[PDB]
Amino acid sequence: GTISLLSTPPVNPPAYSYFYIEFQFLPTNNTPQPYAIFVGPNPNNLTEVAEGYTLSNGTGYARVPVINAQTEYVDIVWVNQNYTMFEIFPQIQNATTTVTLSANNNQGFSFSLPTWVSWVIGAVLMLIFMGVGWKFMGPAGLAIFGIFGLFIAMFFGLLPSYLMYVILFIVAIVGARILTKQLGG
Amino acid sequence: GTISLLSTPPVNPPAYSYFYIEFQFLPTNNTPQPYAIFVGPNPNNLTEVAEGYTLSNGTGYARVPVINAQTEYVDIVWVNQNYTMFEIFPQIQNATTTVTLSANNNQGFSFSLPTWVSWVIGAVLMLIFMGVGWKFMGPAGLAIFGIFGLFIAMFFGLLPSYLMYVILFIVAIVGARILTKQLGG
Amino acid sequence: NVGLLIGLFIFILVGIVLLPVITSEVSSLTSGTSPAVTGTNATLLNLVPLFYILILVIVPAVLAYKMYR
Amino acid sequence: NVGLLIGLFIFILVGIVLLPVITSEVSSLTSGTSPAVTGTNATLLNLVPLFYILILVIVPAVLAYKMYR
Amino acid sequence: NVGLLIGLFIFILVGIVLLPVITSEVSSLTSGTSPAVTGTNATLLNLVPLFYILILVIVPAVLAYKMYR
Amino acid sequence: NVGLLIGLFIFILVGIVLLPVITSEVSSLTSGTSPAVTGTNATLLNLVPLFYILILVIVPAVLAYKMYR
Amino acid sequence: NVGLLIGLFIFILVGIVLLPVITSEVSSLTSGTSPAVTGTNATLLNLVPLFYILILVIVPAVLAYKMYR
Amino acid sequence: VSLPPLYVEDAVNAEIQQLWSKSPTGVYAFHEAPSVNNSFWPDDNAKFLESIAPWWQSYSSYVNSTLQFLQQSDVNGLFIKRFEYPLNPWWEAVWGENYYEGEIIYALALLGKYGNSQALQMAQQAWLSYYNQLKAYNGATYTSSLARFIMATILLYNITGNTQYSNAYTQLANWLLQYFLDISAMAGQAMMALYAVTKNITYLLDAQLVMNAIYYTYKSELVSEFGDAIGNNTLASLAISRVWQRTSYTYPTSYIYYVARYGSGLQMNSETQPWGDVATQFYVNTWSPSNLDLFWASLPNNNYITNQTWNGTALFIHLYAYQQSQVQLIFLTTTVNFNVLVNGNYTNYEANHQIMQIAPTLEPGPNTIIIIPNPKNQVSQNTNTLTQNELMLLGFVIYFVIIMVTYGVSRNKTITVLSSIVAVAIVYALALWPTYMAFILGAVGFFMLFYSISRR
Repeated sequence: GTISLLSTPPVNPPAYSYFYIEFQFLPTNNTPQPYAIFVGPNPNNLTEVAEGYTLSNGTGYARVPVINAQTEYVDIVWVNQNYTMFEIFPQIQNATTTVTLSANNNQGFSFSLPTWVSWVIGAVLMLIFMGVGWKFMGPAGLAIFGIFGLFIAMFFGLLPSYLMYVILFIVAIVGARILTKQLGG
Repeated sequence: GTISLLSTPPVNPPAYSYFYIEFQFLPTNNTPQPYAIFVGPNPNNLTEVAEGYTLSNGTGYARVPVINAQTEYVDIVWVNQNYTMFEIFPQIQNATTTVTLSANNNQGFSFSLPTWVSWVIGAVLMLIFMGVGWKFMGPAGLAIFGIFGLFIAMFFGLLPSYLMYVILFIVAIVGARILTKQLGG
Repeated sequence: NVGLLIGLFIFILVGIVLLPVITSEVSSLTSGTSPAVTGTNATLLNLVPLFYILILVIVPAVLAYKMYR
Repeated sequence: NVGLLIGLFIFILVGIVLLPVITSEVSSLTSGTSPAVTGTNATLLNLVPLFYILILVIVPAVLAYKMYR
Repeated sequence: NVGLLIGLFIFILVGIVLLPVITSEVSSLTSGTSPAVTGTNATLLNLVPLFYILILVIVPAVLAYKMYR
Repeated sequence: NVGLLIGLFIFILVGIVLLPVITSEVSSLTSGTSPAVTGTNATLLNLVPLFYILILVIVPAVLAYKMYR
Repeated sequence: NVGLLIGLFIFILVGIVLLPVITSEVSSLTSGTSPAVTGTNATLLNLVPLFYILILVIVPAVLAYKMYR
Repeated sequence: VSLPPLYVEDAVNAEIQQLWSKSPTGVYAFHEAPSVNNSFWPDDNAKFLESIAPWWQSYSSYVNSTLQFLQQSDVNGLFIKRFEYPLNPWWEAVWGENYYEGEIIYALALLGKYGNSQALQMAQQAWLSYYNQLKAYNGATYTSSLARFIMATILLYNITGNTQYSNAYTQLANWLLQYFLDISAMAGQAMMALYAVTKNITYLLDAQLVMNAIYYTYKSELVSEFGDAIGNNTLASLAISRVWQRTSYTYPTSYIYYVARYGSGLQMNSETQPWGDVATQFYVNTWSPSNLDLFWASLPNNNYITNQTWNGTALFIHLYAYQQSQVQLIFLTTTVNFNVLVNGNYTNYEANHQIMQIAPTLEPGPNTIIIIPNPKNQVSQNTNTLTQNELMLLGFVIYFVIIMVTYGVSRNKTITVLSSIVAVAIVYALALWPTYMAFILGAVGFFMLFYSISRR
């Protein structure tokens, strides 16, 4: 069959944002169908995102992120049948990030560090905070104080935000486990 | 039925590389079929690789390694029905390996040891590193410091690279276990 | 101990009472047309009042944490 | 132990009062036609007030921590 | 107690007013078209004021921790 | 301990400060037309600066590892 | 303990300075028309500078480890 | 559902990346020049809207921003000229009527044709306002703005269906018959539009009179648009080549139209960059064939393309040049293999899966380039201190150092494997290890840390 886009994908989006795509399939008889969105720089190097099954109508609504590259190819794949890709030119974000801590309104402490020293500083800070959390609370203290330390790093110019989600993933599974352990036999 | 090669296998490949083969079957009605690639020196002594099932189209894409022998027979087997083999002459790699550690650009410390002394040195180094890892971290420390010590051996002229995959296999299973232990009841 | 609590209470009250004079002095040094301190230094002085508040809120904390043991 | 309370409070007030003198000396040493030589010397000279502020804000915390012990 | 605290500021002021002469001396010893300092001894001599100001900055921390203990 | 940290800091700073002279001496011995040292020896001298860096980064490590106990 | 710092630094600098003399002696002993006899003697003679460098780079590490203890 | 092509995307991307800032009132909009940084021309944003109208849904956010800017920059139905930032060495904006505001009406109408009902209502309201203002005087307005008004009225009648527009343009036609290079170009463009809508000979007579009548790049862009409307390959190609002589183009992102090559201030004047985009896209959509789309050409000196004809299944480019030299043509295409022919020497070419590029050497006289797509017996080809080992040793040493230090500080093993993880991270931060070993050890440390937490 053929696949089409019911919504125009926004060209030139911000660096690390996301956008919705409205992709609808053709000769889908009545059943949900698989799809995958390979997004990446250059058609050869694609990173897969957005698994899921489209609705019985044949239209699926998906979320696509934007990489930190000048040219990004986004390829909707039916997983077996026809596929299609389109190119997007997201705004590039500079490697060095400058952070301004505002104190007493007008005065602002502005500073920017090279990415390597910022990464190592954030890593050592995460070590210290996770060790303190382990000493204080325990194995759950590891996760709690990791979240706290990564928050305090995000407040400064340090480790990026998405690292949080990693921890936020790992907690979730653990939570599920305990809930299950309190439900069945 | 009959089996054929849709892609020509590269004669004279490097010593320890791999190549893809594109093997397609004949009178396969509509179902996936098993296959196995017996690769080895002389048709009598074949080592089996590349299990899997071909696509419903009747074409399977497989990876074949190259042994360190002058003549290598690669035999695609349908596992029951017809089979076929072809011969390849890979480039032989010398038993003694010479390693050059580059320091301050032009100057390079070059050395090469006999395979037996290199193997025993790497083995003793692996002992020391694995024991230190067990003392430091624990049973997972065994695997982590084994990986580290085998990396530091690969940096020198020591134990070959593929040993890593062994450890990289054994970790994987363990990881799977813990993931399962955090999912079900 | 009751004595430690009383001392901490009076210390916190003293900190609250003479916070405004410290803030006014910092503003006099930094705020205004006269640049007594350069940008980085001026931002540092604007940070000092909060560092002072942090000291007032951490000193009883470490005191209790070490005392209870 | 209110005498030490007054001691640290006078310490911090006097430090903020005298800080303009330190800034004046640093600026005179590192401004145009610099006799301290521009470069790492200027960076260290600008760092002196920063670490001086760090000391001025850390030493009251540690003094209060020790005196109530 | 407070005497050494104010002596810390006195020492900081005396150091910041004693640096301009030692830096002038080292610059005079290292400057010129053909100075008798070569290139490596020149780097060490230029580093000497850097270690001096590093000591000037570190000493307040040592004094603060000595007062702590 | 604070004293151990201060000593380690000054030792690391000294190592950083007089690394370049060691590197220059090694280059003078090895680099250049004059072969003061043969190939294997010359490679060894080119390795010495990194061995020196390794010493600078391992000595505080073993010091802390033994001290904390 | 800066005296020992200078001691080890002078040790390593003097070792690298005097190493050319060792190389000259070894080369004179093991070059053509060798009076030290070619064979295992030549291998050991070439090994002397290598283990000398090993000592010259290991003994500062152990001396620094012991002195800060 | 349509997607913008590469040339339009490149031009708009460059303009947005370079010429996007904050208006005095709050809505983000385009300023005029890189150096001026103060003036915000609503006419300029109208030009950008004209450039981006056919693929409006792609740049939804920017179009919404500039539409809000236009909404707050209109008094009743007529737009103001500038929103100036005061020079330091509550509304701050000169209230004079904006020149080429008929261009604004045309841009809003073009936006309305493809959607954006807000833009269509805006175009209708401003149409009524300016038509009443013109009927108040007669023909005492800017002439190019009047021509763009006739174009906007034609579009509005095309997409709205209101009959009054018809009568209006007829009267407006008389006004244009009642009356520089750029104004002549717009007058001829409106002549061609009027002929296309009403098929009256006198409009063609005036248009060919302007044709026979024929620095500051934009004038060349209006000339190229006029020639595209007429259908003269020679004039339109010459004008678009003059446009291309002073543009900066790289393959992936940038497509910048300079305002003057000889002038010191080349820069990117926002008055011309959308005009250049419109000229390029008009030329491609009209004269180029379905697949092989020529949008950029680096012609050194005064070389100019004369003709571009799709003869049967082969594209012919007739080009004139001076003092030999090499020109470089870039074609938007999908096919990979096709053969180019400069004169008769069978030169080679470069072709990605979306862009092909030829860089041949051309003779002083007129020369023909024949591009045959999907050809039989293809001839042209498709050709176009420390060191790493020392750093790896230092990384191994650092890794062991931090692991041992962590184990010494805290006797727990879980903290030790977590420190191994963070040590992999640190040694990757300094780029001491290759990403392969770093990632392998990081994953191993992750799984071993979770195993150690499980085993406690």
